[PDB]
Amino acid sequence: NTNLRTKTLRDGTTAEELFSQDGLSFNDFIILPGFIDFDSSKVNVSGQFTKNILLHLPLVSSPMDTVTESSMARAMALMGGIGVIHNNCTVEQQARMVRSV
Amino acid sequence: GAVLDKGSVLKLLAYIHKGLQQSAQDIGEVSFDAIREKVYEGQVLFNRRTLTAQSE
Amino acid sequence: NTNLRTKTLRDGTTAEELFSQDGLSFNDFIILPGFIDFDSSKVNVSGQFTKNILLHLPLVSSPMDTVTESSMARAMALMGGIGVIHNNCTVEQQARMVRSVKLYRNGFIMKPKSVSPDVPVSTIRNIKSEKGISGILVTEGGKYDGKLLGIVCTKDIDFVKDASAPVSQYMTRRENMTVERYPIKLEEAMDVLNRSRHGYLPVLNDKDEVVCLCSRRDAVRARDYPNSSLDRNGHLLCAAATSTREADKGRVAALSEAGIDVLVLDSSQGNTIYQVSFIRWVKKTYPHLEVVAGNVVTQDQAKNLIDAGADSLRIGMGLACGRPQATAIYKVARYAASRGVPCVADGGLRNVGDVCKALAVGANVAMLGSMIAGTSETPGEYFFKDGMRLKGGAVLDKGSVLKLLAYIHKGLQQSAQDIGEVSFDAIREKVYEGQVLFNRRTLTAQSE
Amino acid sequence: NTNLRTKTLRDGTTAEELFSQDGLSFNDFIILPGFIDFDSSKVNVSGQFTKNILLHLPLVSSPMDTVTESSMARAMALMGGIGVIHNNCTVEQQARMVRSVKLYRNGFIMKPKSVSPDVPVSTIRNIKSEKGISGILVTEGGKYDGKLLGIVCTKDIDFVKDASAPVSQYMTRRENMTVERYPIKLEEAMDVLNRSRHGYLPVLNDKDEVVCLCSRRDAVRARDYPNSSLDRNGHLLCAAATSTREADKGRVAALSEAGIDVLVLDSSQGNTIYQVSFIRWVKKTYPHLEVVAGNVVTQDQAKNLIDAGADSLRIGMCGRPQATAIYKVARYAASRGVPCVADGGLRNVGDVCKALAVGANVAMLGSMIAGTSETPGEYFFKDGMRLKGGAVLDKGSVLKLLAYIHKGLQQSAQDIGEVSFDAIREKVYEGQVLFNRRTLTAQSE
Ligand SMILES: Nc1ncnc2c1ncn2[C@@H]1O[C@H](COP(=O)(O)OP(=O)(O)OP(=O)(O)O)[C@@H](O)[C@H]1O
Ligand SMILES: Nc1ncnc2c1ncn2[C@@H]1O[C@H](COP(=O)(O)OP(=O)(O)OP(=O)(O)O)[C@@H](O)[C@H]1O
Ligand SMILES: Nc1nc2c(ncn2[C@@H]2O[C@H](COP(=O)(O)O)[C@@H](O)[C@H]2O)c(=O)[nH]1
Ligand SMILES: Nc1nc2c(ncn2[C@@H]2O[C@H](COP(=O)(O)O)[C@@H](O)[C@H]2O)c(=O)[nH]1
Repeated sequence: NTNLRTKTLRDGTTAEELFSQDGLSFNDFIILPGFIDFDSSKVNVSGQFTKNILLHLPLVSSPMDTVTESSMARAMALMGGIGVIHNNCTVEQQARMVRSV
Repeated sequence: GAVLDKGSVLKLLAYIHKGLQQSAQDIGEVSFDAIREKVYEGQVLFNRRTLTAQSE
Repeated sequence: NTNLRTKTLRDGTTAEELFSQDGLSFNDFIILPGFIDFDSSKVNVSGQFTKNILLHLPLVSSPMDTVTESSMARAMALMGGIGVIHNNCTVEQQARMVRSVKLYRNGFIMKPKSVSPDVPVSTIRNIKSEKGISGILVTEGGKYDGKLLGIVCTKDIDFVKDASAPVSQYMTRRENMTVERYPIKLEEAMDVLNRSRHGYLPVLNDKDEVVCLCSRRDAVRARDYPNSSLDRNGHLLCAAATSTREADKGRVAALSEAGIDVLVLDSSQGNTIYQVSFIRWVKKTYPHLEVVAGNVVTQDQAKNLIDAGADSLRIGMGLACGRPQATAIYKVARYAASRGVPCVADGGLRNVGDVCKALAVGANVAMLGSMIAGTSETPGEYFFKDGMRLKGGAVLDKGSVLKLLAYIHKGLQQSAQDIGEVSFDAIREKVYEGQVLFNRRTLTAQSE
Repeated sequence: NTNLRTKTLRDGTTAEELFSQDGLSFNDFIILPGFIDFDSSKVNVSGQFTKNILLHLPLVSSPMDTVTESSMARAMALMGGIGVIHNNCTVEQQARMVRSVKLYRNGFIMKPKSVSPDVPVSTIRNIKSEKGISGILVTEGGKYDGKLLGIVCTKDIDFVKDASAPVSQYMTRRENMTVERYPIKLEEAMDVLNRSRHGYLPVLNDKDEVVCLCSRRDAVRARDYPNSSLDRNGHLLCAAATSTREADKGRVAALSEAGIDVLVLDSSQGNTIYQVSFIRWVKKTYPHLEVVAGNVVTQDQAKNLIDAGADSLRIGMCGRPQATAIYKVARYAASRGVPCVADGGLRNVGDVCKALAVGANVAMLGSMIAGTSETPGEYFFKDGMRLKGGAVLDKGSVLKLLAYIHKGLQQSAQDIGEVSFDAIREKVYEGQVLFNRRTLTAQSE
């Protein structure tokens, strides 16, 4: 299907051009649609958290004392993402939370 | 310093997950690795919206 | 007057230049005035719905379950536009609605509604409430092509109290009826029916069997609505929507039998292998049907669907705030125009100003959704709340769509007059030519 | 079911007690529920407009030029209410409007619209477009009582291309017409008409001159609108407004001759010598007319106008609170056999019900029906809204709206536990229908 998927007319702004001026918000632009020959269930959303770690789910929980402790970090990793235990606590507390995950 | 209950994060993650897939489907690539690549390649394209185009 | 009309100074932005940057809304710009040497009444607002269909009125009703069913589709076609029957219903229901639009206006009525003499008066009173017709023929066996016994009309049964009485008791019987013999020209049949001062004229063969029927209503409809959108057979035009699943192949056949003229593909993004496969299949299997592909918003999408053989394209949305409709329409319509394919503007039309802009920047016709919801001819039940009359997720009553269409119509003419061209075909041409010019408005210029 | 319907515990406030203090709006109280042993459809909402006129539908269209000209008055009367032709117009205009209402529905149409054979089709199309009538008779010299030559109907001229042609060519000639001979009882002529499958039946004298006419349309309107408000001649009822100046004595004569059944006095405050005098004059001069005095808001005003010979009173018009005003004035006037019209403060069906329950026989609608199809003015568009022209939204046909208010009153009466509003009014005074005042906190949901 490469003939149908690849653009020749290329009607739209390229990213290099889009960001070549003002500082933009996400609201300042939209992504133009392409060509579909597959069910959305087959889409691979994975991404590299780090050079050697690939998250199946490109989601990381923020390291805030109101969001990520042992319980959240567990949930994130189970779903394919990861958690970052906040550092607003004693060294003993934070390590206790890591062991717990 | 108070926020609404949003249920289990497990349900919320699966909702985000399903949302990413529908969006990447709209763009027309079967992975975000490919979307990133083709953004740089100039095959995935954008449109800047005017401010009044953003109000509708 | 060409010397006075054609611009040399050309003070204003060209369209190619206007849309060369940001994605624009219709509000982001205005069309600069031209030169006027004609009354607005003479303006030709027509546009191509598809390659072979030209709408006198560049208006299409949206295929939503809240806007277009049989009643609306009738109204649109009568005024010179067209309707697209929504696809949120069984195949049987949707086809029932198509037949209902096609057979509303006839030349010769081929399968006239018939009943037997046994049938009670009550039954005929139900037919005028449901189908909306009279002049029901009473034939042998109820067969629509049986021996003609009589005819039932309004003044025959309005005074009757016992609704159980057979029709034979109150019908006008064959001996007293004025009929005609087949074959006869339609031109003559209607002159006979007119001079006859009756509302109906059966046409029979040698054995007094019913061949067809003429209605005087189809004479006045031809008179009160001289711009109606008709097919070769004098029947109103009717489009219908459909998805592009394999299952929907069966739905297309049904609609084809019911006699739609245009197939509108229903998709929020039509640049799919499915839609492409589907279009190819329709054109191969049903060559007589024109197909409106979509929705699309880019030239790249548009290329694929025109390749597959689309006769038209829907531009717009209908996740997800997408490509600004003004830009989308300009870009796609221009591309498609080169491939000889017209475009339908489908989204972002809040008022008449917007519709005019959408047609000037390249759309041949505009699809109306919200702008006509709440009119008499839309599906829904009327009700009251807080002294307001509503329809049903509830909208205000807007009277008959027929009045509203004529208001849009008059509005397009005044606008095209301001621009200074006697047709929207010419405005589109001269937009591309760089003779009709625009001005982008600043945001504060838009606040006054 | 008396042992169930009659209250002995009597948990609630009587009206006499409820209105014994400060002036109440309709929102200040509610009517406590009763006992139900009947379907709502069986409820009789009728009320006395004047002493001798009982409206099936206790609703009157206001005499405002925004609301009631000829078209509205018809619609009201057909549904069982009545219209009051406004007076912001010439005497000539106002009587012309009255005639349109009276001569709309007939039994026998006297003075049929008739034309000469020389007249072009163009004229028949204009009579059809303006006055809305068809079945135009063709007679000698166009005299409504001339020798009958033919009849012109829609199917005779809808197909004609040359609008200047004389009706003679396309009319149905007297030779081919089904007629009848005078005298003939109406109910028999209407039977011939139904049997003939025609839309019109002229009745002639011995010399083939037109005495009167029968319209099949009038037979459908008796079938479709069985509760139409009619006089003793089968015409729709019609009221018209007038002020009480000397100048207006002329106006009353014109309106009386046009055929009004009820005169409605237009005054911001009716307790004036001018109205007292005027009422006496109308009664000495035109005793066949019922008069509606007002507006008034106190018993003291009511006495003077009732003394003068009023047959009804407008209650309303910043001022005295309307719920109190209706109660205080209506109770007094009831004791003297005079019914009252509620004219003010009616924003919804709920208000209407309360107004009628606390003593008004009929209500006068103004704003609540402004913007309906039948009100004067033209429609126009703006901002995706349909409007009339100071502007109001399209409310559709008033006929649908009136049926809504009707069913609304029936539902309300059912909750209160009585099968008629006469009953409710009676039992309010008797203390068997009870209310409850509401705190301002209890009003805010
Ligand atoms: N072809 C015909 N020949 C003779 N009489 C007819 C014919 N068609 C209808 N009629 C009679 O004419 C009378 C009604 O006339 P007409 O058909 O003009 O009424 P109409 O208002 O057009 O009916 P509808 O409103 O139901 O269409 C009836 O008695 C009917 O039987
Ligand atoms: N009294 C009559 N005798 C004979 N023919 C009549 C009579 N009245 C009307 N007609 C004829 O009937 C035809 C018109 O149809 P009809 O009378 O059934 O009602 P109509 O045309 O629907 O009435 P309207 O003009 O109010 O619409 C014409 O040909 C007319 O000449
Ligand atoms: N007798 C009669 N039949 C009509 C008229 N108009 C349409 N028809 C026919 O009535 C049929 C519609 O009824 P259905 O088939 O839906 O029961 C179609 O065959 C249509 O052509 C009319 O005015 N009179
Ligand atoms: N021919 C005819 N006359 C009517 C009909 N209905 C009312 N009229 C009469 O037409 C006349 C109209 O009065 P005008 O408006 O001309 O003063 C009145 O005499 C009225 O009674 C109708 O259906 N046909």
